[PDB]
Amino acid sequence: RKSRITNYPKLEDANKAGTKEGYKCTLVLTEGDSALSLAVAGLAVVGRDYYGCYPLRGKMLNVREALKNAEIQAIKKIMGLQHRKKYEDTKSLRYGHLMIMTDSHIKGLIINFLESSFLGLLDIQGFLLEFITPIIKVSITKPTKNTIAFYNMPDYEKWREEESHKFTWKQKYYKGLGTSLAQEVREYFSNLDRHLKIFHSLQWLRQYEPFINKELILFSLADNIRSIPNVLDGFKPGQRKVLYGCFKKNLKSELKVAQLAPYVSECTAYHHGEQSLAQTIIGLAQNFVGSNNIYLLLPNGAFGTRATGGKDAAAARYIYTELNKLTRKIFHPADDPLYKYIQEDEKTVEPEWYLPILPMILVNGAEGIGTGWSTYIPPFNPLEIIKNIRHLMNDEELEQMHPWFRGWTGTIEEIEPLRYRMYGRIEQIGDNVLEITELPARTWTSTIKEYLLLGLSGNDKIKPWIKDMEEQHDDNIKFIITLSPEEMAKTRKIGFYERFKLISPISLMNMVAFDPHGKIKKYNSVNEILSEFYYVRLEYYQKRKDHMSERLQWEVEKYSFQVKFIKMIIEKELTVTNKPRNAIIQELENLGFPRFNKEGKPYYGSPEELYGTYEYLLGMRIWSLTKERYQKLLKQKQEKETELENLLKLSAKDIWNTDLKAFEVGYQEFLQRDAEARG
Amino acid sequence: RKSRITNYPKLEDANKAGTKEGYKCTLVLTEGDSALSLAVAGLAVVGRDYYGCYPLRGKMLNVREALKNAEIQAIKKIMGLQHRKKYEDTKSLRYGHLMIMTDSHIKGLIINFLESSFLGLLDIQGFLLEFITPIIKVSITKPTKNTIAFYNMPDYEKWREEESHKFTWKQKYYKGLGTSLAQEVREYFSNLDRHLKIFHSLQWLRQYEPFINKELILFSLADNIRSIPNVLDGFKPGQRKVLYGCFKKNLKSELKVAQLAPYVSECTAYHHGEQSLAQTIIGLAQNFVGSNNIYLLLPNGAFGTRATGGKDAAAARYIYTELNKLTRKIFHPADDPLYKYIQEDEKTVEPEWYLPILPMILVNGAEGIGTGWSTYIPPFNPLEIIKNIRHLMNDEELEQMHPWFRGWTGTIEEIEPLRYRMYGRIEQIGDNVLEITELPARTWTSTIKEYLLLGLSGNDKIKPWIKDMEEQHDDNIKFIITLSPEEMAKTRKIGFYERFKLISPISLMNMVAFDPHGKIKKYNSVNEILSEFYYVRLEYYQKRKDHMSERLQWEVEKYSFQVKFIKMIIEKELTVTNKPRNAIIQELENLGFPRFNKEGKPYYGSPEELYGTYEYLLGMRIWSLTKERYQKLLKQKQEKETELENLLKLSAKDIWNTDLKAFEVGYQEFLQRDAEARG
Repeated sequence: RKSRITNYPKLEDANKAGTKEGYKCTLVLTEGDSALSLAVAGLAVVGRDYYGCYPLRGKMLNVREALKNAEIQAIKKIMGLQHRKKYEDTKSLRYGHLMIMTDSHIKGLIINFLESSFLGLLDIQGFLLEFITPIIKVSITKPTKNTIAFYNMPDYEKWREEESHKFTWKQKYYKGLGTSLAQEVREYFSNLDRHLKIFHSLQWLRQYEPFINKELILFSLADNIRSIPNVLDGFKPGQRKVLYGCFKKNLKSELKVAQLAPYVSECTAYHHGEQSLAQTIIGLAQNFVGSNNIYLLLPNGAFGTRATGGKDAAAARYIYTELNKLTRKIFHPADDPLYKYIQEDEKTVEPEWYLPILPMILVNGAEGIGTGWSTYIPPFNPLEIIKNIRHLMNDEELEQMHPWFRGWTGTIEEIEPLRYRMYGRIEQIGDNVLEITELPARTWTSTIKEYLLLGLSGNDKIKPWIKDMEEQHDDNIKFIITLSPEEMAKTRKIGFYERFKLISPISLMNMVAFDPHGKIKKYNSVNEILSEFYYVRLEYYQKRKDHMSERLQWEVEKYSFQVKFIKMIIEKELTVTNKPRNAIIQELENLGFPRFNKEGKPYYGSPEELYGTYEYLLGMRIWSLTKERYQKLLKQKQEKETELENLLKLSAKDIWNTDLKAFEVGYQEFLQRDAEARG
Repeated sequence: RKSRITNYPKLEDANKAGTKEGYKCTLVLTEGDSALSLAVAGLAVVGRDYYGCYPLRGKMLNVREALKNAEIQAIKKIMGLQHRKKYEDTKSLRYGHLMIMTDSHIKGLIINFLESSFLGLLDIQGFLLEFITPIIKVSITKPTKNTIAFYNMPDYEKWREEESHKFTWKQKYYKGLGTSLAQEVREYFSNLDRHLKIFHSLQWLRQYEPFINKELILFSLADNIRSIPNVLDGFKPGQRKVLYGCFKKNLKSELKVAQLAPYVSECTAYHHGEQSLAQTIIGLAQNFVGSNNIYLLLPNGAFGTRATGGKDAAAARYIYTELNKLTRKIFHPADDPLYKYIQEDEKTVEPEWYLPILPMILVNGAEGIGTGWSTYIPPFNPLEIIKNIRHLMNDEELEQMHPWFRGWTGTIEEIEPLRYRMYGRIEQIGDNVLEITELPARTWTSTIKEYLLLGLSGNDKIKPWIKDMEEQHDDNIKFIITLSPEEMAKTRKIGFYERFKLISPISLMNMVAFDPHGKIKKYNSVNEILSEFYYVRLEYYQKRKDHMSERLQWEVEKYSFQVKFIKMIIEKELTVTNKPRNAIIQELENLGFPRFNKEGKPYYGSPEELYGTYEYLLGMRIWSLTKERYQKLLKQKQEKETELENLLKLSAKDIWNTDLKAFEVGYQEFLQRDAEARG
């Protein structure tokens, strides 16, 4: 019985407004010429059956101060709003929803009118609605490409934690500014129309109503920085932040991966565009064959198995993690004072890069996809890496290194430089019976079982070539496969390894990373990566020595003067008793006693933190004046002198090899402790 | 074309299983005789059209070790599972869902079979399903009674934070153990059937597959403990935990209410059955007329207005809060060492009760509903409360106190002891024009506007009695109402205050709380509450004095011996230089020097923490031996002696009144600073 509006010419009344289905219709109020064009653009998608359109305001010449009654009547007449009433349902109205488009102060005015005159209206579930432009857009690339949007930060944050691990994703450049606004509006009306269809069928419900190209390159830089790792530590800023957070917290005991995450995030200004923090933590701890050769963090829980490639990991809250006992032998703490900690918003964060004792980017390898750049570096044998480090220290030729996976047992062959073929293992254990005890390194068990099931119980357009298959996988791989004499013969012809997909390639033709200087580079060989790392590590071992010796020397002087001070008072050559402050400061200065600041640096001569104080002397306890204590001070002095001399006897390479040896011991232990855990 | 199962007699096949709608049907596998009865009980509710039932196992005589093939065939035949295949949809199956009832190790076996033979099955959205008994049940009492359940803790926690503030709720006694299991199963099938109806219509979706009466009284005790406040501080354990957390954190700056919450929760073992922590925080800070007479926490944001009674408060994350400058003058820190901090799981939490300088339960009042007990105590004038405290200190008669609200301006009258009538204010400002400038204390503006709108634009069964109404509410109330001469005359007959609902009662007949001993009590008068508080506060002021004097005395002795020690060395009566440790310890002991432990307690005589050490002497810096420093030590000693004497000159009441005076000053400031803020 369509109640018709005759007094408003500019109104394009929804065909079904004023009818029984009016509660399903939506009225779009527009402000400004451009908002009208957009409303219409959106309406071209959804139609005029359940959508009405009315220009509330046209163009404003005057200026905006922080509702004309004619506008109130328009809204009321069109909406069917009768009298001052407390609304509970929109069944007595011509339209069920109201949308406002502003091109942003008029929305408030309308809101005030509605609340002031019609109480329950704005409190009705999906009544009010507004056009919102998304802040973040994400490129989902695995399960399928589709650019899901997020209209406000929190929606992004929730998806990032509870959903990001299912899709291989990245953030795309999106301003949602000018020319693209037309399509943005269509997408809004398109999504909105879907929601209303289901909202009204169920009558569960989410709510809409609860350039300068420099920024393009600015986005491409950050993406590569997030995506490609640094050659020195093999880390991407995200992983580095996590490790830094672990070193920072001085963790002795384990923590839930859900617990450690907010700590790293608060402590390291972890960017929002980055991958999920928990996911980053789990990646660092994964210990199944195919993951980390050396996992810096310990997987105390289900961090993923070989079957799905860790995709079946438990939730962050259900899993615990701690630092691997070996990690601190790889990342030597004596190197910490040497690093350049990045300064962000008055807070010092993780280093530009860490400098492990052996190339971690070669140990565990790396993988990532950025904008214009991508990288893949397989894992290599740390034992062999150390051997090559020593070859460099001793001016000996480097030996070529080929990919190597911890706990793996197949075979890898070089077909040509930078190209390999990785094999699993399949042997005939009887007539027509072939058992598979190994698969290529990064081939997940699920992939092979499904291939076996497909050939066992043929699919459309491919007929059964396998007779019987049986899994007996304990912790190791073991597919017992039986074939028909005719198929067994065709397996010999096509090939046992090719037919059961036990061969996968490894390419070293895209080993990309950031050099020590931060400029992206493509390395043409593994030795090229090892050598670049070597010279920087060698340099920093000299830096470590120098940093340590300078301080030990300072301590030698401190103890020397402390012993002098005490001794002189003991033998009554110096008296402190009842002597004025300034008199003692001058007396100590005249005797040649240096001042010491907070960092322990001495300052000799006449003039704070720039000069220091005599606090190391007069600040000593009266206990120091006693016998045993004084003899103790003498022993500390002597031991400090010996400690310095012991250091000055060593070269940068002597210290490096000492660390290397300490690593070798811990690594053999890491290896047995790892084979024992998963076997 | 119903594919029929003929080889399984115990199967009660869903009528629509094996047809086109088989994907809609659900198969319920049962284990044990009791699980069969329950499945059937549930099926009596949902019907046999879309539900099938089959006894997988009957009864087990043997014992459970940590699938018979006959069972595998049964499941396959009935489900229509053909061959080893990777499933993606359940369109080729006889049933779309599978439910297991165990009376709990067989579910795993079935899961293994399904994953091992049919890949994508268990990964399909709503395929697998299981009967889960709820852990928590909540009694929603305002928007309407309904006992919403929660099957696992996290679901409860989310509702508690994001939804609990909309309904007046409490937890009910629920074991979901034996006799009630039958109904539990029906409720499950009933809810499950609703979900499946909507799940299949939309083909957005939540998933089911992602006594000793002492415990009844144990629950009633905890409820009353959570619901009724303690008479001494007027707090309920929840609010007390929050305040304690604020005192504990030593907060100087503000924090988001979302930020402060987890801090209080971790620091105070905040129970899950308690109210929302953020909500508790917002309640403590609300400063609109009708809320707190003295808000201990500051509302730096939208913490709720007078219009809806704070129900329109912003989200915890959007609002900040800090301690009120006056709070520490109410809760005096010198009283902290006196309290009995509750010990929970090796952690010390908030005190059994705090002891403010004036009765906070009278200042702000209290309200709560427990099991068998309920309480309501209106707010009273703190100025008058202090006057009565002083009357008690000076053995003078108490003056009666009547309800009083901060910033309110109506009138309250006693009709009889413990019964009042609170009035707003309505005056005639012209012919047929009555303006309302005040409403009863706890009457919210929304309630009056809607009453005005109802009588203005009459509802069914009540005709228009008001002519025109207009709100001009700035920060104060102001309803300008115009009537018809005939209605104006009937307003004089019925009454201006009665007709516009400007009268509301206040009852002091249910002023319940826990006494100082922790036993619930009903107070028959306000003076009864004030007096009970008084004697406990009076006592603790003597305790404070005694606690302070004992320590000051200890300091007097410490300084006395420190001055002696230094002086003796200065005048060469005592030498520490190069003298053995044991020789000095014995020499100090023989001279009568007491030992001092960590808490500063002295121990005289010959014998740890039980005895102490001479560390207060020999641990002094060499600086102490010098001139200015020694003269400083002499001044500290003298000042400490004077400090003790000054304290011993005061009585418990002298200290109390000193605090009272310090409060009066800060309170006048709180009052102006509050009227200035919201006006």
